[PDB]
Amino acid sequence: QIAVVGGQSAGKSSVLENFVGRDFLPRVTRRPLVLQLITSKAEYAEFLHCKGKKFTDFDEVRLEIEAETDISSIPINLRVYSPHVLNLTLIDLPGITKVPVGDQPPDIEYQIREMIMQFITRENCLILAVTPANTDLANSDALKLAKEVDPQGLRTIGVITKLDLMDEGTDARDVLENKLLPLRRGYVGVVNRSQKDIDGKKDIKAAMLAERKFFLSHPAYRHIADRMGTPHLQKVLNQQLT
Amino acid sequence: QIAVVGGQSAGKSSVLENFVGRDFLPRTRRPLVLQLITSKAEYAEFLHCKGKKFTDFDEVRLEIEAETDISSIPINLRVYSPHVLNLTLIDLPGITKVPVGDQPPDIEYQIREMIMQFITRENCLILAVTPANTDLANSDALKLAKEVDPQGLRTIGVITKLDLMDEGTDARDVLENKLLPLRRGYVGVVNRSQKDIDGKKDIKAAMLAERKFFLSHPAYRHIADRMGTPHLQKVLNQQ
Ligand SMILES: Nc1nc2c(ncn2[C@@H]2O[C@H](COP(=O)(O)OP(=O)(O)O)[C@@H](O)[C@H]2O)c(=O)[nH]1
Ligand SMILES: Nc1nc2c(ncn2[C@@H]2O[C@H](COP(=O)(O)OP(=O)(O)O)[C@@H](O)[C@H]2O)c(=O)[nH]1
Repeated sequence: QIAVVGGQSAGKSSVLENFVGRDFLPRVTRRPLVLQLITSKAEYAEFLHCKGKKFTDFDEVRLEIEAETDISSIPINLRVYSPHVLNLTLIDLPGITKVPVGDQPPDIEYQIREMIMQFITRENCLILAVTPANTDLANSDALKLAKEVDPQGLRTIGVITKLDLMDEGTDARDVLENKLLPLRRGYVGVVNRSQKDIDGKKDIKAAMLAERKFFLSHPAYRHIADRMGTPHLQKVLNQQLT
Repeated sequence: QIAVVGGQSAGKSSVLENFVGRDFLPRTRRPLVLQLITSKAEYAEFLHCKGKKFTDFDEVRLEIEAETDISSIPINLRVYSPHVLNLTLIDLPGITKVPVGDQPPDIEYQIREMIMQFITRENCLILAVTPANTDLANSDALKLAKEVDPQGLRTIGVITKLDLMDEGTDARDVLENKLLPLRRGYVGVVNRSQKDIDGKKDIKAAMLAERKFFLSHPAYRHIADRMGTPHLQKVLNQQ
């Protein structure tokens, strides 16, 4: 199992969608989603609670995730069979917050922390510490929770998103070179679709080429471009289980 | 007094430079007590250098750097200027969550305790600083401000990096006090970027770009007279 841990809007769901090749997640996560990816000739999806029913429409998978959510600790089990995926089990976890919004409980931070802790305390669970690049890495809730249960970094891979959203005159070179805050497995830089790209109905195919172009064109990341991007992250997660 | 609270790199020190009207801070370890005094003559005074009047703000930066070397004892600085209002600012170190290099393992809680020393004081106005390119529900500043001021009686929300927001996004619901309502509402600011600091861009030029940003933004246009740092200075003055 691979748990996606980070603050709210870190880019966790976008990472999962890139691994599928189809848009199927709602845009926020209230329950943990156990997403099993299975390499198959036939492309379809099925829910644990929705036995027998196969889904060929990924918009209907999203509506079913939305229907089942309507925070809670009981997980939603989803299996996607696809020729484009690897054999990996990922857990979409709700994002860590600090202040409750609307009719949310006041201890929501400590409930989401408790929920994540049930998954990441297990020795065979690999932690994907997702942190946006346009935030200070020392302030990462993802790294703090990962160091708590895994101090040595034996099962921690740092994920740096929103690298295209960094302020002019800055880069995350020292972070991505594993220098500012070293991890045993290091960091993998990713560039997901912006809010505009999603509303503009941009493909996951067009996202990956723009992502590869970004790392090859950036002067601060060009020298490490083959250690970057979502395909390399999928490769590293596969290389451990295989 | 006014305590500037946030996570690291939130844009706290930038507020102090916009209030002063001159770039003067090195690029927080120790707290900074910046007392602003409206004066005809423009100069800066340090308590430890009792007597010396500083006229070169690049020499004020060199002294802040030299005196700093985390600790709770603050560097006390007075800035006499015709463009400032009679206010005291507490530039508190930004809270982090993971120790970097030789920093103590309990650094986060060490910073929190030091911030708590100031924000537990009843006649201390809390300036909750949150960048716009981060989710407001994740605000370290707002959590800490709500821990000592649950009613929001002495909390003013400050939103930085509105120019760094993703394409197809805005903080209108935040600045309209709808997402996370605060009694005293929110003030949006546009500070010097990292290129602007490196390129030594003037504060006057940065305050002019901040003004044109709110006047131009189709999502902040209607509230432009409630936005910007000169308005934030005016709000902290009235109180
Ligand atoms: N520009 C840019 N936007 C991103 C990136 N990753 C996520 N986003 C945007 O940030 C918001 C949050 O992304 P999401 O994956 O839903 O975050 P989650 O709550 O952690 O699952 C969405 O509006 C995304 O379009 C990125 O790498 N670059
Ligand atoms: N583009 C942009 N950059 C900002 C803004 N506010 C702060 N920054 C940058 O963010 C970094 C941290 O700013 P700083 O004032 O030192 O934050 P502090 O550590 O909280 O005191 C600096 O490189 C600033 O240039 C803003 O509104 N817009």
